[PDB]
Amino acid sequence: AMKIGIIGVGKMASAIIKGLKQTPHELIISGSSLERSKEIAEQLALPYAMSHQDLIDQVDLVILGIKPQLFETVLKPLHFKQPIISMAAGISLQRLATFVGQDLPLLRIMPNMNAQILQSSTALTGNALVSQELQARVRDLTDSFGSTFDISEKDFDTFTALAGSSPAYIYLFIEALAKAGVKNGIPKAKALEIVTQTVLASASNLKTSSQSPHDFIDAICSPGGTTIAGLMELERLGLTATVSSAIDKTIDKAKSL
Amino acid sequence: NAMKIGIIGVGKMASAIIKGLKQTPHELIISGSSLERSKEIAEQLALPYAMSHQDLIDQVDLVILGIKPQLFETVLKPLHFKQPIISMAAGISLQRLATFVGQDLPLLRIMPNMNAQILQSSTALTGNALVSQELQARVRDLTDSFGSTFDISEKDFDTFTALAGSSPAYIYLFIEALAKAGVKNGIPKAKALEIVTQTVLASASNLKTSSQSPHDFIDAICSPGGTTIAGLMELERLGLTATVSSAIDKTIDKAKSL
Amino acid sequence: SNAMKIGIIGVGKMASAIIKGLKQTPHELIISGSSLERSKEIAEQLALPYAMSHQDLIDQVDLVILGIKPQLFETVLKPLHFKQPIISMAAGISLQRLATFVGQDLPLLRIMPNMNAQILQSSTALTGNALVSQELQARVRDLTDSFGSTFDISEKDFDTFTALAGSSPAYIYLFIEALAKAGVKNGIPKAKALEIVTQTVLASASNLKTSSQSPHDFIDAICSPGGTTIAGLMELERLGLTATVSSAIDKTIDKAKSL
Amino acid sequence: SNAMKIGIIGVGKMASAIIKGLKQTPHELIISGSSLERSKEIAEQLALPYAMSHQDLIDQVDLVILGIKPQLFETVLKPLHFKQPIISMAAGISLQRLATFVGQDLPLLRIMPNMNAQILQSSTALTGNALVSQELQARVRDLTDSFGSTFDISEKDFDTFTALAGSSPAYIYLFIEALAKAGVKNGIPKAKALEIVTQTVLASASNLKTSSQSPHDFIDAICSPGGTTIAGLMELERLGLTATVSSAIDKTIDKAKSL
Ligand code: PRO
Ligand code: PRO
Ligand code: PRO
Ligand code: PRO
Ligand code: PRO
Ligand code: PRO
Ligand code: PRO
Ligand code: PRO
Ligand code: NA
Ligand code: NA
Ligand code: NA
Ligand code: NA
Repeated sequence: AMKIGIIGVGKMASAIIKGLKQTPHELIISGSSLERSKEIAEQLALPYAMSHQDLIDQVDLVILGIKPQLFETVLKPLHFKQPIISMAAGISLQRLATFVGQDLPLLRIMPNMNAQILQSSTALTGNALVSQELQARVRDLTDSFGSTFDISEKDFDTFTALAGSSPAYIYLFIEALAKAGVKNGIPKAKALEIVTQTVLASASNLKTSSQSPHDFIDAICSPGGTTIAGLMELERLGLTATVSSAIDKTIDKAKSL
Repeated sequence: NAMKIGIIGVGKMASAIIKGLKQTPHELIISGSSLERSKEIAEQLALPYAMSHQDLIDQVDLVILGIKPQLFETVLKPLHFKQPIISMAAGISLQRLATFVGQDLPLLRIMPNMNAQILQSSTALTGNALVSQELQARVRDLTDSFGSTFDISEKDFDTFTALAGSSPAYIYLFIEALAKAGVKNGIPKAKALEIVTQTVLASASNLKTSSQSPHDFIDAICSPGGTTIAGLMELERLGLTATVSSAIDKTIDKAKSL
Repeated sequence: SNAMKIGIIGVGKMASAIIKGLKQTPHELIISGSSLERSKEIAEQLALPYAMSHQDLIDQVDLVILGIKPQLFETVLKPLHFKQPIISMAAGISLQRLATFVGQDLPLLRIMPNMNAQILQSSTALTGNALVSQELQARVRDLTDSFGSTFDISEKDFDTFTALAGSSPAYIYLFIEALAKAGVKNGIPKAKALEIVTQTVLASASNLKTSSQSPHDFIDAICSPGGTTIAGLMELERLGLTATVSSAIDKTIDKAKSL
Repeated sequence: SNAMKIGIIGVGKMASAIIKGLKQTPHELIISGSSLERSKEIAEQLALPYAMSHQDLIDQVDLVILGIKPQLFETVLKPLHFKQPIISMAAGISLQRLATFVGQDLPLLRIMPNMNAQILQSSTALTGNALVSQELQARVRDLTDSFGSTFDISEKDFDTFTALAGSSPAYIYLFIEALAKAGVKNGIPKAKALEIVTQTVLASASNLKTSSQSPHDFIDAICSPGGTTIAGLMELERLGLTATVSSAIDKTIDKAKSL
């Protein structure tokens, strides 16, 4: 039952703590100021530390919940002495070692906001210093707020797009369907209820089936019907290309960070 | 209080609601396009068949129509109905149905979707002037057997057809597009599909139980100077929302024309 | 005998293409061109008898096949007096309309063949009016089976079939030519580029035909992750290949409807 | 005997597809997966011997075929010690690069097959380095001829061939699926729409193959003036079918180049 410290606590880091609370481990947090630390510690019902170093001094494992562009500034004056888990997009384990040390085991995760309901899809990977013992204990941590995917580091930026960023794309999609409902006479809340329930069921039906999404499309598209009319419209306007180009842009950005 | 329910025409959609119907106390019987088809689907479904549509009509408390909208006029006019009828067909009004079957029948429309297969359809229900408070409740019990039921007015049925009946296909094309982007970028199709399907399911579930709007979540996920806002502005640039909305418009136009 | 006499009024490219198949049947054939001069000319090319006029043809024949274009039906048919079942191959003209030109007392049939009739591999739709008996339709199916395969298609689906089977060979050729031209752009001689793609098209279609896998199933198989195929496929998506084809089929069908 | 022992390192979809053809040869086959577990698993599926490791495979075999993806060549090959001619099927990796991974003392060959190897109708390019004798190339051609046809293609043309023959089946499938989907839109069941178009695609390509006419010659033949085909063809032009295909081939080739 180790002691875990979280440096930087924004929305992603907060979403993860709910799940970490259901582990046997003891937790402590450290924010961007002492006042911010207290604020967040209050709403999570967890202790906080007097500084990042004070956190580092008492803790067996550190989780970094700060944004990637703050890594160099925030991390360089600190002296780490335990394994570190980064959740940051774009920053390689090699680059992290440059900031914190060549003598530490380092892990990356890529969770998403679904950690809020303990249903994150989280990628996990570690550097050469990560024993199978340590990787296992971290996997136990990630499994506490959803599922875990053994993902080689070269695939992290893609996974960031497919799983970390995609909930927002999924929400834009649902929102577009609901807005189309409003355009055509159905109240927003009601359209959103219908659409969300349909998304949920469709995804569950796919999960438990051996059929492909394209097999399902075939079943739903009655000849001369309404679905095939709308599907050909989605083809005309480039639905697939649009999603793919957005994914590419997500990945480009991850790379340049 | 147990009915005999007869199904005329059994396509993919009619087959999909059968599972739910089988969990009801009611007795069921079917009739396809020929006698040969009738026995093939009786075999497939472990349900008794009638010798004809009229034979079915003559012995049944309630009729569900599973035939395609384009076949209504041809198949229904020769027949003599003697009980409440449920149509699941896109784009055919109860008024228009009444001209096919009689002005003396209680008539209901439903709009289900393929998720009836897992008993998780989102189904619209409405009835004509001749449906009692009590009959619509009896039918709501039917539709609840294969998912959820929405009491929506008939003027809204074409929009509901797009939002719930057709949209699983649009959802699947979206899922497939995310997964193909994974393949393009070096992730095996099976794996890519597992990740995104799980993310879609969790995202929808979080939305449902949260008080936050879709746009509220987008704000939370879009870290300043991050990856999500980059991809989000690309979706804006290429017209994700306009594209979806135009597709729904086309779906509705088609329903109107049917 | 089982042999009947078959007369063909108007012989363009499509009518010529089915002749070869009709020659492999037990039947006697005779033709009639747009003029007596045209008739002799093409009777020579095909090695077949000609008639002195359409009505002369009609007076001796057991079955008429019309090879004239849809636009000429009214002009050419109305003056004639028909006495036997007629087969039309024209796009966009219903059996109901044909009967108004030709008579309400005749068995009438529609076919929709394609240029692959040339090598006896047409994909041909077949339908008949209420006057066509089972025996007659089977006799006509035997005719259509002589230059390809035959599909029992409802008349309401004829315009769509026209697009999918009658017009699509041209669309398939354009697509094949596009791939070969892309080979030329990138350093491969036209002839060699056409040999490679045509062979790949043939093999791919046979594979599809004998498999239980869908086209999309095959696409998943071929698209190695991070590979060359998925890159080309996403470019097809970006530029709207599927939308383009579907829009072209809609225009084909709109045309069939307005004819 | 004339029988040699052939070992396959890495067996994905493409390597599996050529196995069937290799079984119809007189040679002895052995495989090696990405792990000992994977090896046993797939040796069962194919009914073939497996090796305990890639090097174990190498030590007993007369010829190695590589079925691993281009991205893994460096990682997987460098630790191994090869002792025999090697055939690579990987897109975008030159014989020069392969020799830097594997040795300057080996005969090395490249092939570019496609998934039609499944029905023994691959369109397969073949080339060899300076170390490959006439006897060896002929022996390898015999191997490739077992699962399709074989083209003698210069290495400088391999990326283009990859697009025209290796990746294009997926593009052909998308095009076929587009036509069938257009049939669904317009009232024809998917299965039936796919049967009609696939048959038309097959027949059209055979017609082209055995004819002296160009694709464009055929297009002229099919496009009846004021007809349905020319309407659909001008819509193909408007929406840029040819440009789309060619652009997709360029992206395929760019990808091959960057691999
Ligand atoms: O909701 C419906 O009516 C359609 C019919 C086929 C698939 N679902
Ligand atoms: O495509 C159609 O026409 C039916 C009705 C909605 C879902 N499937
Ligand atoms: O996975 C992450 O790191 C991002 C941060 C905000 C939403 N989820
Ligand atoms: O937008 C970003 O940068 C973080 C990482 C994925 C989702 N939220
Ligand atoms: O030629 C090749 O190598 C590819 C691999 C998957 C499908 N065919
Ligand atoms: O997509 C790829 O990379 C492999 C090589 C050509 C066909 N399949
Ligand atoms: O089916 C037809 O009628 C057309 C005429 C020229 C080419 N094939
Ligand atoms: O283009 C046309 O009108 C004829 C009919 C289909 C093929 N050729
Ligand atoms: Na980066
Ligand atoms: Na309507
Ligand atoms: Na017409
Ligand atoms: Na390359």
